[PDB]
Amino acid sequence: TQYPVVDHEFDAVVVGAGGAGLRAAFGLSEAGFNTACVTKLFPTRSHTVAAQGGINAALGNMEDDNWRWHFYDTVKGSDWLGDQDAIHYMTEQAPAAVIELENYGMPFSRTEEGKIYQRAFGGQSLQFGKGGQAHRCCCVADRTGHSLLHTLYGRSLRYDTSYFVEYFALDLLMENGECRGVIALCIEDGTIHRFRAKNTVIATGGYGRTYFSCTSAHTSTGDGTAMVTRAGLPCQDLEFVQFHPTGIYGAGCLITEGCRGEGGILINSQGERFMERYAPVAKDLASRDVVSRSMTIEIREGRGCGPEKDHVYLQLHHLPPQQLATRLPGISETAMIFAGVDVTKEPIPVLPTVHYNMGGIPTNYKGQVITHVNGEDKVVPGLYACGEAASASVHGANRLGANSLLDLVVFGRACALTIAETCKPGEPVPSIKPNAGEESVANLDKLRFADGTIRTSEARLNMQKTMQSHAAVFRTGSILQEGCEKLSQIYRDLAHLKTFDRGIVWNTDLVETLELQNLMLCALQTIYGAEARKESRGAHAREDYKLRIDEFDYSKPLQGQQKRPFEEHWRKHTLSYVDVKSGKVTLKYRPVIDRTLNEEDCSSVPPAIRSY
Amino acid sequence: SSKAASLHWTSERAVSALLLGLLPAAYLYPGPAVDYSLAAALTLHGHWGLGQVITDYVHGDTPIKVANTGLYVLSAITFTGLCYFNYYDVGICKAVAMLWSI
Amino acid sequence: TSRIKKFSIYRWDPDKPGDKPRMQTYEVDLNKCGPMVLDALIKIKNELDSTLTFRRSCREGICGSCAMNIAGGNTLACTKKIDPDLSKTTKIYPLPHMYVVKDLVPDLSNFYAQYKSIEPYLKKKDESKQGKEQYLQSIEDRQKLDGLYECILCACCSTSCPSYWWNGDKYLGPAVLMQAYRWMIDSRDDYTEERLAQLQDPFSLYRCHTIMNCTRTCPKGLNPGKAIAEIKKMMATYKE
Amino acid sequence: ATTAKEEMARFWEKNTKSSRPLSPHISIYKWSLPMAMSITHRGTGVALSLGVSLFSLAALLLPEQFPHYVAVVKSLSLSPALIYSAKFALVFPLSYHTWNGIRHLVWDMGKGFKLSQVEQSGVVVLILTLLSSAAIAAM
Ligand SMILES: Cc1cc2nc3c(=O)[nH]c(=O)nc-3n(C[C@H](O)[C@H](O)[C@H](O)COP(=O)(O)OP(=O)(O)OC[C@H]3O[C@@H](n4cnc5c(N)ncnc54)[C@H](O)[C@@H]3O)c2cc1C
Ligand SMILES: CCCCCCCCCCCO[C@@H]1O[C@H](CO)[C@@H](O[C@H]2O[C@H](CO)[C@@H](O)[C@H](O)[C@H]2O)[C@H](O)[C@H]1O
Ligand SMILES: COc1[nH]c(=O)c(C(=O)[C@@H](C)C[C@H](C)[C@@H](Cl)CCl)c(O)c1OC
Ligand SMILES: O=C([O-])CC(=O)C(=O)O
Ligand code: SF4
Ligand code: F3S
Ligand code: FES
Ligand SMILES: [K+]
Repeated sequence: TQYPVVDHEFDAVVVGAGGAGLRAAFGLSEAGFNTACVTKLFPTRSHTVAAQGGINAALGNMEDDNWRWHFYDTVKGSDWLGDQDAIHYMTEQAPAAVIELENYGMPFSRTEEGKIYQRAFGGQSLQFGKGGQAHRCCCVADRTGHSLLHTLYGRSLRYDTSYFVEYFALDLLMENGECRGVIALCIEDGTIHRFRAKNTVIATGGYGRTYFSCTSAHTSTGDGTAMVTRAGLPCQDLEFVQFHPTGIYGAGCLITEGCRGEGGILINSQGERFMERYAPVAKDLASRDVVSRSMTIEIREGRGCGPEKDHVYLQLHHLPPQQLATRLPGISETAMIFAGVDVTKEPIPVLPTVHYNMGGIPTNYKGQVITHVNGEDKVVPGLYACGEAASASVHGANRLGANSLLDLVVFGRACALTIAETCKPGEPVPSIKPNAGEESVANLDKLRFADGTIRTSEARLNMQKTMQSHAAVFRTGSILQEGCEKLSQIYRDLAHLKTFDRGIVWNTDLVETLELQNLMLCALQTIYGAEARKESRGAHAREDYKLRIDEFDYSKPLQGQQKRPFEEHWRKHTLSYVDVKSGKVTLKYRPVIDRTLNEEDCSSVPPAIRSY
Repeated sequence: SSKAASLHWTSERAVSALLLGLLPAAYLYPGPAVDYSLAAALTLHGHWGLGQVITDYVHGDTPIKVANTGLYVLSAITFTGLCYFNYYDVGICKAVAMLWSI
Repeated sequence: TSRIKKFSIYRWDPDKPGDKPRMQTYEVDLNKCGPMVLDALIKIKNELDSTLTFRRSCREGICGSCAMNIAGGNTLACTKKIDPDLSKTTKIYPLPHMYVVKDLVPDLSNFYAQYKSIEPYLKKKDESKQGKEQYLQSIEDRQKLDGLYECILCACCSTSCPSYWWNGDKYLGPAVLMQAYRWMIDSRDDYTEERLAQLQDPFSLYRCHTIMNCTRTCPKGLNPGKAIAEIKKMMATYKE
Repeated sequence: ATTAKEEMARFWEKNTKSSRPLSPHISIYKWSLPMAMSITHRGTGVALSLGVSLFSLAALLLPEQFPHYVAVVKSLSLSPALIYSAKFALVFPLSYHTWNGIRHLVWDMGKGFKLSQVEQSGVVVLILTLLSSAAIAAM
């Protein structure tokens, strides 16, 4: 009524211009689909550009490799909470995915033979875990994501994709359980745009900004994750937040795990390479959930570095300076800017930092969003997801380093491949109601003319500080419940919000209020899923339930074991729902997919003990 | 020519190197050969130079056409007046010396 | 014991009918703020004036969003240290000679379009074996890309170039020109002569007169001025 | 869905007819020595060309030969200081433009592009211009 509404019609609409959204976008245009790409940022400003370490693939440039070993490391790294059918697809398609990127012009670092340089990375091995450290992390120095995103954006200029840059997606257009498209806000002129399409792909990244300190960008507010929540659909495994070991102290900027992959070690206050004690075999190259816990224990036990005993040191000055300039030029500059550290002389002050969300929108290995109805996986018609916004789940309870950038290009391509085989271009686009999505415009105008007691910035900090203390590396039911009561009160106090910018053209005050709404929807499902999960699996470490509870006890022989029913064990996905009006969180559980795509080609790995 | 812009860029630098070498030529070997070479180089280098200023600062179809035509008149008259001074008067080299004998 | 610092910021609101550009001053306590100018802009927006609009994201100088003119020079607000001299007021303007969408937010679409025009992607005369094997590139030919691929398209260099001020409609600018050179010397590219041929006009390339504002202002420490000089040398040497 | 040329056209069509202001540029940008020397190389070049053109026009329009006007100035019996100031003011823009022109030609070969070398070569041009102009005017 008050806002001018523009309508569009496409075969498919992709929400997100990161590494995952771009691959799906021109992949659909590759297949002749009239495809629109809606992104709140210019594509090369996406958080993918900040990625450093690299991207995994069993190319075999450094030694003889096997993608099935990569499969095994990923299944083990996920703590057997990941879907092995999706891990199969990702690890098998990894060589072709990276070769495609290099063929696009990605300026990978090179070996003596002219092939793609691959470095070691945390928790990756040869010979199914019995062959020592693997080197399959293909990288562009330590600016891999920068070159990945700029290569994908350049490649996307060749196709007929219709871009809508700096458009803020508000909600999905749901009718009869199907997705008809997305309604968005044009930031440049303040107009509401409804995009109608037969298929929608959600690649909106993570929501690391729910915490106070995080390596994520200010735009990682989980906007797509909240749209699925407001549509009455579930999110999966949101309580599994990855804490990167080496986030620089203070500014929280990331210091790449490639530092340890090239030879860097972690040092406590007494000069000890303490990872030789927590992981005698993997040492500083253990899984990220193990290292982040190891570093956190050393701090609270009194062996922290600095004048506050609140961090540790990442030592690189024992490495040759020519290697530091060739392999890690980015963090060399960053450590000087945000810490005054010369990596050739002094170590980098690092501490665990929120980095990545293993959870997100539940899909299958084809990229199709699924919901759980009476124990069966119902594919949501017309809805797709890929990247950090989605839960394949190829990462389960803990992601291996250099596997996200792979997730982006593998399942971005997979979404485009799945749409091409299921639908044809030019098929009649589905209709919508004349007032479809008006609840988004009403909620938008409500926040635009907010005149209450609490400002948006004040509410976002109370959420970030609550998540940082009540959902850190270690969690307890008594502390999680205190955070649940705080978050559920902050959400109900969003009615008292207060905005100032009464405009609509580039109203970052209004946009960052919508992002706070999205951050809060994700933060509730995170801390309530963490409070209910009474076990310790991967990143989620409960000190009141230090054990991992599977359907059996895989530490003892399965000979005549009483199988625990699904309602009693925990090797299962957490499915979270949220009543947006009241804020109450509902939790369900669906089984993990242990089967691969071909047992005779890739043996399914049963749960075992998880040590490094 | 499909390479007219790069060939012109090279010619600008070539005339500058030529004009640079005419300064020691005028001091060491003053006479008609250097006077007329200076006449041609000072006009051509100045003409191309003032053209870049017009390309940078003058916009619009007619103003650009008006400026480039008025510049062509200036250059042609300048080269002719310099040749007139070399043939009917003392010449460039000798005029500089007489001016410095003041 | 507070260290109050003054900032003078450009302000314009397109939604105010008849709004005129102006400057507004803010007092920031440096003892309760980060070290970078973006930390002050975010502190101002979160505490003093939430209408102050600007682009930001990575806050680590990798994405290129927060490019602006701080103390008279084009730089990234997230890697530019706040001047601790409390007797000097920091003046903050948007990128120079750009249309202003709101406050510090310029219109980069012509900048983006110029970048598209040079086709910034690998091109081969035979693209049939695309995606089969990895393209071989020696360490030496890969090293030639250092100083070029790191560009974050912040547009600081181009918006500091006077030639781009007067002829930005036809001069490609140092950012786009360096990216063109980045693809010209990529050993895996087969369209080097076509990329050079595109610049055979008086404006696309030859409006650069080696002013070198671009190299001085680059927050990544790159040298787009030197890259343009390598293009010019290639324009005068290649045969057809 | 839009080519690069089309995007550039809509940019100008959208902005020029809009109420959007143009962000300030020359009035707010901090100057430097290489930038000041770049525009000075342009002003000296233009001044030199116009000086040549006024000379050529004078050879075609004045009723007296050059030796006559030199004899008139000599008969004025000017002081050596004024003669020096005139000589210095005549030879300063030529000398600056020559040295900075060689500096430009070096750049065109691709040499001296490190920012610290740009500052060095500029200062060298500045002292070479002064030394050359001082010695020439003394003649
Ligand atoms: C500092 C850092 C370094 C990393 N390094 C590595 C690495 O070396 N290797 C690795 O494998 N992984 C790495 N990761 C993890 C990985 O890079 C990210 O998880 C991944 O890039 C996310 O990509 P994405 O395409 O899913 O979304 P992003 O790249 O985060 O982009 C999100 C996109 O969604 C769009 N969007 C969001 N909300 C909206 C809305 N409301 N309307 C419209 N559009 C919207 C935005 O425009 C944006 O373009 C790193 C992560 C970080 C933070
Ligand atoms: C005919 C003679 C030619 C014209 C002469 C004009 C003289 C004044 C020019 C303006 C000089 O203005 C001044 O230049 C110097 C040198 O680049 C600048 O210096 C700046 O860059 C240099 C390095 O490039 C840094 O070492 C220094 O810390 C920094 O402030 C300074 O920021 C600026 O304030
Ligand atoms: C060598 O070419 C050049 N070199 C320059 O330093 C330059 C400039 O620096 C400009 C900012 C000079 C500006 C036009 C002055 Cl006259 C306003 Cl007080 C400029 O405009 C230019 O032409 C494109
Ligand atoms: O998250 C990853 O996959 C890798 C990463 O951030 C790093 O380089 O440390
Ligand atoms: S060259 Fe430097 S200033 Fe210019 S766009 Fe690239 S990073 Fe930004
Ligand atoms: S400032 Fe501009 S004139 Fe050339 S050397 Fe840099 S692009
Ligand atoms: S925000 Fe990415 S560069 Fe400053
Ligand atoms: K995820």
